[PDB]
Amino acid sequence: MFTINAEVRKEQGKGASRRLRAANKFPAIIYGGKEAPLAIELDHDKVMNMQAKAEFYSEVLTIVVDGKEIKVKAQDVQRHPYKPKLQHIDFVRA
Amino acid sequence: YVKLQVAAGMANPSPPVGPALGQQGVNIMEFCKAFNAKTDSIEKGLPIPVVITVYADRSFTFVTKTPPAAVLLKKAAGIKSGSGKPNKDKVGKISRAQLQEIAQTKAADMTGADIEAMTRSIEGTARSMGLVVE
Amino acid sequence: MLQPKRTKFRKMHKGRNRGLAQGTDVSFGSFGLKAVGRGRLTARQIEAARRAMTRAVKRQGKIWIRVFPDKPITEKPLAVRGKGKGNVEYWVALIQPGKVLYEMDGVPEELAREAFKLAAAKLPIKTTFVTKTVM
Amino acid sequence: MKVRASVKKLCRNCKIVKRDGVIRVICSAEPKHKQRQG
Amino acid sequence: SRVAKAPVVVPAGVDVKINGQVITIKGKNGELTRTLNDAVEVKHADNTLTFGPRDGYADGWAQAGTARALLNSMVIGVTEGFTKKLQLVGVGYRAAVKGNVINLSLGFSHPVDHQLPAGITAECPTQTEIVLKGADKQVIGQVAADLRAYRRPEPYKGKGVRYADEVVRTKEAKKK
RNA sequence: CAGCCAGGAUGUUGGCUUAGAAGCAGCCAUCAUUUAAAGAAAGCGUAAUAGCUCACUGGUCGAGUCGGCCUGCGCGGAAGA
RNA sequence: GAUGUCGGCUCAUCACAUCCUGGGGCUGAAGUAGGUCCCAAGGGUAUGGCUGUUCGCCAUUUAAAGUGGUACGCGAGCUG
Ligand SMILES: [K+]
Ligand SMILES: [K+]
Ligand SMILES: [K+]
Ligand SMILES: [K+]
Ligand SMILES: [K+]
Ligand SMILES: [K+]
Ligand SMILES: [K+]
Ligand SMILES: [K+]
Ligand SMILES: [K+]
Ligand SMILES: [K+]
Ligand SMILES: [Mg+2]
Ligand SMILES: [Mg+2]
Ligand SMILES: [Mg+2]
Ligand SMILES: [Mg+2]
Ligand SMILES: [Mg+2]
Ligand SMILES: [Mg+2]
Ligand SMILES: [Mg+2]
Ligand SMILES: [Mg+2]
Ligand SMILES: [Mg+2]
Ligand SMILES: [Mg+2]
Ligand SMILES: [Mg+2]
Ligand SMILES: [Mg+2]
Ligand SMILES: [Mg+2]
Ligand SMILES: [Mg+2]
Ligand SMILES: [Mg+2]
Ligand SMILES: [Mg+2]
Ligand SMILES: [Mg+2]
Ligand SMILES: [Mg+2]
Ligand SMILES: [Zn+2]
Repeated sequence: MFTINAEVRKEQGKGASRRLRAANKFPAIIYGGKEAPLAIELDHDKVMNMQAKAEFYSEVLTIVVDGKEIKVKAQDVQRHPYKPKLQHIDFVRA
Repeated sequence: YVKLQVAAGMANPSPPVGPALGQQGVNIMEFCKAFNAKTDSIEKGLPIPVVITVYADRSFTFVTKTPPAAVLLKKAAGIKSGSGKPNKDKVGKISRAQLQEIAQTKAADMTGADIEAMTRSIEGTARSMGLVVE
Repeated sequence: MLQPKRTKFRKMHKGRNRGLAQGTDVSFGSFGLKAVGRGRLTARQIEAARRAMTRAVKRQGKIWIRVFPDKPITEKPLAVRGKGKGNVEYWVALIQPGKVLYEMDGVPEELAREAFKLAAAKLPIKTTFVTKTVM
Repeated sequence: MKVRASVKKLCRNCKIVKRDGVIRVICSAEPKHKQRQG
Repeated sequence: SRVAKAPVVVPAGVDVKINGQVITIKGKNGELTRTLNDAVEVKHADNTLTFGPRDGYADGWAQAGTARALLNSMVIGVTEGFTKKLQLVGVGYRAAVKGNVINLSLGFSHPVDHQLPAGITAECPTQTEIVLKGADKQVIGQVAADLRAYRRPEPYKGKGVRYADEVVRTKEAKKK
C-alpha cells in the first residue's frame, strides 16, 4: 500500500544534490531489469515518515513518477551521519 | 490508645496485657471476664482480635470477630517456627482437608455470591508460609 | 583503561581530525550512543562513561565499546623549555561526527536511554541516542 | 535557597516559574527544593 | 482566555459605570474603581459584563482574563464583601481592636500598633482572633499579610500570627 | 486536559526479627477477595499502632488537550583592580 | 649610548572572590551558638618574642586582625 510520488531529476551531481536536500527533498535512483536507470527526487518528510515502518523495507512499493506507476523494492539507504534524515535511496525494480 | 495482641486466658500481666486494653480506658477485668466466658467455649489458646468500640470510664461493650487462620496451620505440621523465605524451604505441605477445616472458620461471615472463590484467599497465606496443596 | 598492548612506535604525529565517521550504525546491540561532535576521547573518559552506564543497568544486558584509544599523546614536563619530543602520558580515540561510541542490548529502551544519559555526562563531546535500523 | 546553573524539578511538588527574568523552582512540600538560577 | 470567556452577572442594586477604560462599581457595601489595561474591551450588554481583547495587542486575552477576574471580585466585594480571619498562637499573644488600630502583644518588649486602611474594619471576638472585613479583596489580603508579618508562624511549635485556614507544618528539634 | 465531590475494605498486626514492625527499619511470599476499585502498599508520621493521603474506580463540568522530533531568534550560566 | 634589588619605614589608591559590622534563603536551625549559600565595598580591620626576612611559629589582644591589583605600589621620599 506504500505509494511514493517522485519527480525526474533535471540536474545531477554534488551541487544539485545538496540544493535538493537544502530544499527538503532528496535524490534516489531506480535501477534493475532491462530498463535504463531513472534518477528521481523525493519529498524528505513523507518518505522519512514512511520508512519508519519496518514494512517499508520488505514490501513492494509503488513509485508514481510522471503518472506512471513503477513497482520497486527498497535496496539500499544512505542516512545522514548523525541527524534523523535520509541522503539517498536505491530502489530495485520489482 | 495503645493496642497490643491481648491474651485470652491471662488477665493483667504487666508487659503484654497491662497496656493492651487496661490502659486504653477499658475495664480489663470485665473484658477478660466476658470475653473469657466466650473463650471458655472457644478452643484452647486462640488469639482472636476483636474491634474495640469502648469507653474510658470502666464502661464497655464489644463486637465479635472471626477466629484467625494463620494460627491453626502449624498444628499438623509438627513445627512451631517460621521460614525466612518460603517457596524455597517448607514446614511440610498439609492436606486440603486441613486447609478446608481452616476455611470453615471464615465461612459464616461473608457476603460473596459464590463461596468457592475465597479458596484462593486462604491459600494466599498458605503460599506465603510454605503450605502448598497437592 | 584501554590502551594497546604493544605498538610499532612509541610516539605519533599530532595529525588532524577532519571528516565524518565510519561505523555509524548500531551493529551489535539494539541501542547506541552516537557522537554528534568532533573531538578526542581519553581512555579515562571512556572508562568513566563505561562505569556510569554499567552501574545504571545493574550489570544486566550487554555493552559494547565501539572505540579504542590507540593514539598516544605526549606532554612536556613543567619548567622545561625543544630537546626532543615529550613523554607519552595518555591515550585517546579520535572521534568524528556520526561515530557510534557504545552499544547496549538486553534492556528496555527507557533504561538504556537513562544509562546513556548518565554516560554522556562524562564525555567532552555532544552525543545522541540511536536505535538499530533494519536497513 | 539553592543558587545553581542547573535548576530542575526535584519532586512532584516542585514547580518552575520565571520571575523578573530569573528561572526559579518553588516547592510546596519541601523548602530544601527552592532554587534560583544563578 | 477561558476565564475571560465567562461574563460576569451584575446583581440587582449594583450600578456599573464605564468611561473608556475606567470602570466604577457601586453597591450596598461601597464603591470601587479600576483603570483597566489598554488591551481590554469591556461591554455592559444586558446586566452582564463581557471582556475581550482589542485589536493590535499580543497579550489581549491574558489582559482580558485578569480584567474579568478583577471585575468579578469587585462585584462580590460590593455585594457581600470579603472577610479574613487570623489566629494568634503562643502564650501571652493577644490582640485588641480600638477604633481602626489593632494592638498586638506578640512577645516583643514594645507593643505593636497597626493602623488599618480606609476601607477595612477589624473585630476581635476572642483575644486570640482577628476578623477583617472589607470591599477590596487586594486590600484585605495586604492587611492580613502585614499582620502576619509581625510574627510569621515558626516551624517548631507553630507560634505566631497565622491565617485561620493555614496549614502550619511543624518539625521536631534534631536529636542528640 | 485541568478543577471540585466519594471510598482505599476481608483474610491481615501476611511471615521473619525485635522490647514492639501493625502496608509504610529491613528481608521472603507479593497472590486472592467482594467488587465500579485498592500496589500485602509512595513518602509523611507513630517507640511501634492509630492517623495522613498517593496509586487505584467514577460523578459533574462542554472544546480542545498532552508530550516527543526538527528548526529561527532570544534567556540564565557571566567576578577585577 | 642603564627601566636601581629583597625586607623595613613613610604615604597610600583601587577591585571584591567580604575578615568585622548591615540585610537575607536553606539547615541534620529548640534556645545560645554554629554550618552553607545569596546581597552588600559605607566605614573599620593587633601589639609583641625569634629571624635580614616576606612568610611562619609562638605570647597576649580584638567586633575583626580579609584576599588581591597598583613596575611582586612607594630608594630624583628615608633606610641599607
Ligand atoms: K493534536
Ligand atoms: K593594598
Ligand atoms: K555579614
Ligand atoms: K545564615
Ligand atoms: K566596605
Ligand atoms: K622563614
Ligand atoms: K620594577
Ligand atoms: K637610595
Ligand atoms: K624616578
Ligand atoms: K632625596
Ligand atoms: Mg563544490
Ligand atoms: Mg594531513
Ligand atoms: Mg578517518
Ligand atoms: Mg525584586
Ligand atoms: Mg548563551
Ligand atoms: Mg545577562
Ligand atoms: Mg638614553
Ligand atoms: Mg559579591
Ligand atoms: Mg548575617
Ligand atoms: Mg570606600
Ligand atoms: Mg562606591
Ligand atoms: Mg549613605
Ligand atoms: Mg630582649
Ligand atoms: Mg632581633
Ligand atoms: Mg615593588
Ligand atoms: Mg600591596
Ligand atoms: Mg621612585
Ligand atoms: Mg648590607
Ligand atoms: Zn520538591
